[PDB]
Amino acid sequence: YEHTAVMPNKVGIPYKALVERPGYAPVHLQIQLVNTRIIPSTNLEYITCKYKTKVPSPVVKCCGATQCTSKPHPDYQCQVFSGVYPFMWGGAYCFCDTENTQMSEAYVERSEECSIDHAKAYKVHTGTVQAMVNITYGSVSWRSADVYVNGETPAKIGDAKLIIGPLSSAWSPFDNKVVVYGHEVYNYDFPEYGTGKAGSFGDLQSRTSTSNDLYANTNLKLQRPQAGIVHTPFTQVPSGFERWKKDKGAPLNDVAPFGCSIALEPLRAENCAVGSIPISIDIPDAAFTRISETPTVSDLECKITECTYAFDFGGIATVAYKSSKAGNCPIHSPSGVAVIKENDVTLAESGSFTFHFSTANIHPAFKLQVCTSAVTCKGDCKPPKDHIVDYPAQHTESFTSAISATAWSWIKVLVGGTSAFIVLGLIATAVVALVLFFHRH
Amino acid sequence: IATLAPEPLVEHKHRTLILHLHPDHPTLLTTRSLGSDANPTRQWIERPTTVNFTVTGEGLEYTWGNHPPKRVWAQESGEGNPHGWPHEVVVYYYNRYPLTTIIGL
Repeated sequence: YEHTAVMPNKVGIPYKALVERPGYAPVHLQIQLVNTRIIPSTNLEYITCKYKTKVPSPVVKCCGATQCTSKPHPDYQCQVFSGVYPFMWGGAYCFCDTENTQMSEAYVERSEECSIDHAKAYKVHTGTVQAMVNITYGSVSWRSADVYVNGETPAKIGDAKLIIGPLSSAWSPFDNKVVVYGHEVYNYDFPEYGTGKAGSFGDLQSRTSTSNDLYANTNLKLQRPQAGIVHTPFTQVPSGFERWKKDKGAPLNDVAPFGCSIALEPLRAENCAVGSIPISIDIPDAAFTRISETPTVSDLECKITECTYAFDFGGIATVAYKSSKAGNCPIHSPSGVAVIKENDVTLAESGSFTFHFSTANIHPAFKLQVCTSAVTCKGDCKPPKDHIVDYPAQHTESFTSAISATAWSWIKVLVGGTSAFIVLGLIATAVVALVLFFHRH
Repeated sequence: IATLAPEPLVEHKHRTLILHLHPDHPTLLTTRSLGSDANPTRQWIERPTTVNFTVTGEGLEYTWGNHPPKRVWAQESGEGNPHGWPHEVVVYYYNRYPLTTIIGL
């Protein structure tokens, strides 16, 4: 047989459904999600890290002049300073006064911490969504294997093929450009490897951590050495990667809506709760027994003994039956008012059992089916005294959940007497029209 | 090894979580809501302060210090009672739906 329905996109709450093959005993089916990972497709454009400017030894040809070529180096610098007359240890360097030459070249390269901490720049594109489901049906125990969340690919769990339908929302928490620094990801724009504004993020850009081509503009400017010493000074703006580490805002795993938890190694966005997921499960024909070997109940009367508004299993109801024979048969409430904690019950000849439920209604008018037979339950509920708890709701809050019997009485008094007032005006209008017509002829 | 903050004193009111924080170092406290909008707060606590956070039925998640994050959900307790005189029915639905009964009356 095949049972198709739609489940909500919530993780810790199982979805209970009762398949109904006529002529066979019903089978209680329970589908529970474990994970929900939205995995986009990324490509790595470039990385970035703090630089380390290295200075070669300057040449001192100090009777004459020297010139340089243009070596291929990121942010390479040349200068010639004339008439320096330096003073090393053990006297002055050379005899020629007031005409000298010092080169003092410089060159920018990446540091040795770039292997440990760096920021990876990614462009994302919408990709696969997959999830892990824990399932059971009938007497089969819990067996789990992960599926693909698209309405095409079936997955064999146990002996039943499950086709998890597409999500109703196309929402993904990643913008088109993300930065992955260490443990957390961000939503930040790139200069796209061509430009670098020397102080914000792309002062140093490298395509791979071991790559040989480097982009570097750090405004490296050479400076004249002073007072007759051999050293090479320079001035440059600080690294923007070190500045980005100070000013970075909150990461994406702290501002994500719908309670998404962001993981890293395939760049998942795990356990979001948005939309709904349709299902379609093909159940094997060997899991159905004939109805002549199962209990069948009649004369059902349902009484609710205690009900509580809270979203904990505080609702209790006992019903009275008289089955045809002893055995086990499941229970289920198909309406959206209350969920049922129990899966199956053990029966006898003319006994009574109790089940625990959970509802968000003041007056639960739900019905439940036991042993392919339905019975309507009614009662009143009281609010709880706890204000904040640390578990999610088991039920679903509707629109007319909070309206009580006294509030319905005041609405019907208001609506009923308003229309009765305005109809009496319409009745009395048509009454004097007849007696004015009857005056003439 | 990084320092661990002292535990806050949590106090519960109707749709409000109150946190009494007594740190000894400048400590980061970041919260978010588990609904369709995150509405995120982020602040460094240096002196002993108290902060009140509004928790709806969707949830709230707060991280304090180097502790693991904790999630809290708000129930439907309320203040009035729905059965009774009209000065009690109106009060109960105002504490539950504060805007809908203003334009509903």
